[PDB]
Amino acid sequence: RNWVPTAQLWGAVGAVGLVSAT
Amino acid sequence: VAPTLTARLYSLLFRRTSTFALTIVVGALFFERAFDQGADAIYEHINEGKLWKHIKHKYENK
Amino acid sequence: MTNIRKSHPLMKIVNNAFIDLPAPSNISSWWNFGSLLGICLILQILTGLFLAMHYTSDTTTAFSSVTHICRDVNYGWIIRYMHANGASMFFICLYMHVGRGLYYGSYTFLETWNIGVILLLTVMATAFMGYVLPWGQMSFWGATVITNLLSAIPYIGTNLVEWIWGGFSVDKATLTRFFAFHFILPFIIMAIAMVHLLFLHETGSNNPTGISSDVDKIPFHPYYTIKDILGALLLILALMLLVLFAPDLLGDPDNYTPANPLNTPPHIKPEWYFLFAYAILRSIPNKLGGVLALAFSILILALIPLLHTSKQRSMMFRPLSQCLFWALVADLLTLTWIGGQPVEHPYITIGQLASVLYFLLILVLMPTAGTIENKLLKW
Amino acid sequence: SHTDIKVPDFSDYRRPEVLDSTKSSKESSEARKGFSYLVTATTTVGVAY
Amino acid sequence: DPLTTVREQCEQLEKCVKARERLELCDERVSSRSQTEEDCTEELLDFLHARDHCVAHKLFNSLK
Amino acid sequence: SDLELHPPSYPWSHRGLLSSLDHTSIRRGFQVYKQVCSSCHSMDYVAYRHLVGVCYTEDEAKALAEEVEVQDGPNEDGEMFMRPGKLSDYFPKPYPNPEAARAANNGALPPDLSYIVRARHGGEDYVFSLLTGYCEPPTGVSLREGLYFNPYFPGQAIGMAPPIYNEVLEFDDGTPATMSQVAKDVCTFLRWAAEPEHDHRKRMGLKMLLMMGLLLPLVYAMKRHKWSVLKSRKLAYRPPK
Amino acid sequence: AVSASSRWLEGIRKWYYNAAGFNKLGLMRDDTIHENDDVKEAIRRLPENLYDDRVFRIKRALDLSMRQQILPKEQWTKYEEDKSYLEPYLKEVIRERKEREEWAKK
Amino acid sequence: GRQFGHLTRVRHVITYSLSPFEQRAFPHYFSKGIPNVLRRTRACILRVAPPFVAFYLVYTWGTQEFEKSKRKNPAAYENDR
Ligand code: HEC
Ligand code: HEM
Ligand code: HEM
Repeated sequence: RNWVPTAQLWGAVGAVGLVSAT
Repeated sequence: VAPTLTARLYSLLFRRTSTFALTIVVGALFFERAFDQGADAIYEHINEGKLWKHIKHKYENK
Repeated sequence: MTNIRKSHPLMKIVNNAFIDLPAPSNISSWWNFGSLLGICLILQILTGLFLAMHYTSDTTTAFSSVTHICRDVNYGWIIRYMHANGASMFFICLYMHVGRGLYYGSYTFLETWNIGVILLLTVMATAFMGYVLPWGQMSFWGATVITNLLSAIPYIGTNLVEWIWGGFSVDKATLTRFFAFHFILPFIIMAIAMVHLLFLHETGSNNPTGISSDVDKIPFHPYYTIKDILGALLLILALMLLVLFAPDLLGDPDNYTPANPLNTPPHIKPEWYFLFAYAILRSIPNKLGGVLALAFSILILALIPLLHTSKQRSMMFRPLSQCLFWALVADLLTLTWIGGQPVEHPYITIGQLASVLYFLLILVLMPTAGTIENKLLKW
Repeated sequence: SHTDIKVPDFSDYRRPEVLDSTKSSKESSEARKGFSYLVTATTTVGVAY
Repeated sequence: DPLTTVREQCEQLEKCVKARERLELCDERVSSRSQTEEDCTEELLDFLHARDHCVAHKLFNSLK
Repeated sequence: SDLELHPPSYPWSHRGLLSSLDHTSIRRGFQVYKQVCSSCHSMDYVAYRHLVGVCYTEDEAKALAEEVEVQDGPNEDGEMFMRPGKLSDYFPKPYPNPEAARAANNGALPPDLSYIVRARHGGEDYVFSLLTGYCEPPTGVSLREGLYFNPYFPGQAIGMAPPIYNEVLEFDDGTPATMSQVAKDVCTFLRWAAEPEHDHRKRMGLKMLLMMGLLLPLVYAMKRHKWSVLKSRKLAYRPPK
Repeated sequence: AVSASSRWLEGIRKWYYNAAGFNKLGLMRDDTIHENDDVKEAIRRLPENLYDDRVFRIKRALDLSMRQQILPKEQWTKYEEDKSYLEPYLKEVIRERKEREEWAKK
Repeated sequence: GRQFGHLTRVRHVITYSLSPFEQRAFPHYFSKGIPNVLRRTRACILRVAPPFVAFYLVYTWGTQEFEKSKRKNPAAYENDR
C-alpha cells in the first residue's frame, strides 16, 4: 500500500546517498 | 495564522521518516559544501600570503 | 511471542543487553568511562589494523616504515597520531574507570572486578609492546631496561629474559615478537571485555548513594544511549584536540631518533601511564625488591575487596574515606611527577615517601578510617 | 480517597506554547515537535559530514 | 645586522644591568690557583637567560 | 650535571593553533639547508617534493632536483650511469655511510636534520637558539678546538663549525641575509621537514572545532530532550496506613 | 569511668553525622547499609510499614542523587531521631548465623 | 531471571511525569546550576582540594631544591677555602 510511496522515498535516499556519499 | 517555520518544516519533511531521511541525505550534501567553503576561507584568511595558494605567482609561467 | 524482532533471533535477544537492561537512574558521569573504554579499544583496533597495513617489523625498516606511514601514505599521518594519542585516552579512561571502582566500591562485584584487573594488566602489556614497534631510541632502551628488570629473579630470571628477547639483546627477533603480540593481544582482550560484561550483567551497576536502585531502574535505551553518545563526542573531542592541535604534546618522548644500541637516554622512562609503577620501582635499593614492589603496586588491586572495612559500600557518605581517597590520587599524581625526574636526591627522598604513602593509604590508612567511621555512626 | 489526588504544578517545567491552562495545545504543539526533530535532523546531518 | 643590535638593548634594562654584576665579578674575581671548578658558567647563563627572553620578543618584529 | 639553558620559547609565525607555515620562509630556509648544511647533515625522508609544500614548481624543483642528481647524483647511491631528471630521489647523503661522516667531522656524527625539530627536546626554539647562540667561553674554562662552546648544549660543548654567519648565502628575492634572519628561515624549513602535515592538520583542527561547536550543543539538547521526563518528574507516597 | 569522654563523643558523632551528607538526602543510617546476605534477610523481616518506608526514602534519595539536588533544610533527618529499626532485625539474623556457624564446629 | 518485573516490590508510590515535547530541556540553565554548582563545589572543595594543594607545595619546593642544590654548584661547600 503505503509501501510504494515509502519504498519510493527509501529508494530515493539510497540513491542520493550513494551519489553524494560515494 | 501560519505555521511557525518549524511547524511548516515539520509537516513538509519530518512526519514521514522516509522524507526525514531524504532531507538529512540532501542537507548532509549541501552542508558539507558550505561548511568547507566557509571554513576553508576563514582559515586561509588567517594566514594571508603564508600558503602556496597565495604564493604560486612568483615562479609561474614567467 | 511473534515477530518481536529482539526475541525471535536468539542472537538478537543477546543484544537487548544494551536496550531493555535495567539501569540505575542516579549515576555520576563517571559511568561513561566503561563505554568509552570500549570505544577506545575499538578505536585502537581499527586505526591499528590500518597502521599494521603499511608497517614493517624489522630493525632496518621499522622506523622508516613508521616514517613512511606519516609522510607518503594518504591520511596515514592522522591515523598514526590518532593511534598514538588514542592510547593516552585509553589509559586516561582506564584510571577513571578504576577510580570509580575504588570510590563507590563497585569492586564489591568480586568476580567482575577480578576480570577488570586482568583487563587492566592486559592493556598494559599491549601499550608496552606497541610503543616498541616504531623502534625509536626511547622504545629501544625502555624495552631493554624493563625486560631486564625481570632478570632480578634468582634462579630463572636470566635464562628467562633471554627467551623473551629471543637473543642476548633486543635485535630483530625481539621486535618481530612484539608486533605479533601487540596484534593478537587486543583481540584476546575483547573476549575478556565481553566476559567482563557478562558477569556485571548479573548484578547491575552501583551508584553514588551506594544503595540498591532496583526500586529506581530505567531502560537503558531511551536514556543512557544518548548519554553514551554524548560522552563519546566529548571523548572524541579530547582525542582530536590532542591529535590535531597538540600531536606529541602528551607524548612526552621526543625521541624520533632511530635507536642506536649504544647511547644515552638521559632520563629514560615509560610514558605517563607507567610512571607510577616506575617511581614505585626506583624507591627500592635492591632490584628484586623493586620488581616485587612494582608488581604489587598494580596487583594490590586484587586485594581491595578484602581490605573493605565499612558497612557503607559507598564512600559518598564517608568523609574521612573521601579525604584519603583523594590523597592517594594526588599521591599518585606526585608519583607520576617523579617518573620524569632525574635520579637524584630531591626526587629520591620524595619518591620514597610517596611510595610508602601509596601502600599506607591502600593497606593501612583507609581500612582504619573505615572502622572509625563505622564506630562514629554507632554501626 | 483516590479522588483527593491532584497532579503537581508543572508550570515551571513546561513552556510558552503549551502553558495556557485554558487553551488548546494541538494547534500549539505541531511546531514543538518540529523544533525538537529539527535539532535531531541537524545533529544527524552534521555527524554525517 | 638585526640580531646584534636588539641583543644590546635587552641587556640595557634595569634587570639586565643588575644581574650583569655577578658576571662582572666572577669574570675577574677568580684567584691565583684558578680552581677549575670556579668555572664562570653558572653566572653567565643567568645573564644570557634574561638577555634572550627580551631579545626574542623584539627581535622578531625586525626580520622577514 | 650541567645546567642547560634550554628554556627558549621563540616567538613564531606558526605558534598559534590557527597559525600556519610561511612558505617564503620555508623556501628561503631550504636554500640555507642546501648550501650551508647539505655538506655534512642529511635529510633522508626528504624527497625533492617541495613543489606545493614549498611553492617550488614541478618544473622548478624538477630542475633543482636534476642538478642535485647531476653533481651528487645516483653515483653516490649506486646508479652507476645516472644523471639529471629523476624526482623520487631523496636528498643526497653527504657521505657514503655514517662511519665516514664521523671521520670528516672527527668522531662526531652530523644528525639527520629531517626530524631534528621533532626529535631533540625543545623543538625549533632550541635549534634557533643553538645556531644563534655562540658566546665566549667562561673565565677559567678550557676548550679543545673542535669543542667550540655553545650556551645551549647539554654537556656545554658542541663540535659545530660556524653554523651560519652573515652573508653566507644569497636568496633570489633579496631577503637580508642576517645570521639570525637566515636562522629564522632555516628553522622554519626544518619545522616542515619534521612535520609536513603541519598545515593540513591545523586547518583540520579548525573544521573539527567548528563542527564540534555545533554537535556538542546539539547532542546535549537531545540528551535533555529525553531525560526531561525523569528530571521534571515528581513523586508522591500515599500509604493506606 | 566514662562521663566526660563518652558524653563528648556525641559531639563528634553529631559532627560526623551531618558531615556524611546522607543526612541531607532524606535518608537514615539504616537505609545506608551495604545490602549483603545478613542485611537482606533482616530487610525481609521488616513489617510492611517499616519496609515500605525504606523503599520510599531510597526512592526519594536516589531520585535526588539523579538530579544532584539536596532536600530543603526544613526536611532533613535529625540525628536525635536515629531509628535503628533494622538493628533489631539485623542483630538476630546475625545471632542466628553465628549460632549456626558455631553448631558446625564439632 | 527477567530483569524488569522481578527486581523488587514497591507498594503505595505514585509518580507523575510529563512528556519531553510539552517541556523544556533547559529550564533555568544558569540560575539553577550556579547555586547548585556553587553549593556542591563548596561541599567538595574541603574534602577534595587539600591533597592537591599539598602536592603543589611539594612540587614547588621540590623543584626549587633541585635547581638550587644542582645550580648551587658551590652549595654543598664554598669556593673560598
Ligand atoms: C658541518 C660542519 C656541519 C654543518 C654545516 C652543520 N652542522 Fe650541525 N653539527 C655538526 C656536528 C659535527 C655536530 C655534532 C655535535 C656533537 O656531537 O657535539 C652537529 C650538531 C648539531 C646539532 C646539535 C643537537 C645535539 O646533538 O644536541 C644541531 C641542532 C645541528 N647540528 C643542526 C644543524 C643545522 C640546523 C645546521 C644548518 C644550519 C647545521 N647543523 C649545520 C656539523 C655541522
Ligand atoms: C588494543 C590495545 C592497543 C593499545 C594500547 C595500542 C597502543 C599502541 C601504542 C602506544 C603504539 C605506539 C605508537 C607510537 O607511539 O609511535 C602502537 C603502535 C602500533 N599498534 Fe597499537 N595499540 C593497541 C591495539 C592495536 C591493534 C589491535 C593493532 C592491530 C591489530 C595495533 C597495531 C599497531 C601497530 C602496527 C603499531 C606500529 C606503528 C605505530 O607506531 O603507529 N595496535 N599501539
Ligand atoms: C578493556 C578494559 C575495560 C573495558 C572495555 C570495560 C568495560 C566496562 C563497561 C562497558 C562497564 C559498564 C559501564 C560502567 O560500569 O562504567 C564496566 C563496568 C565496570 N568495570 Fe570495566 N572495563 C574495563 C576495565 C576495567 C578495569 C581495569 C576494572 C577494574 C580493575 C573494571 C571494573 C569494572 C567494574 C567494577 C565495573 C562495574 C561498576 C558498577 O557499575 O557498579 N573495568 N566496565
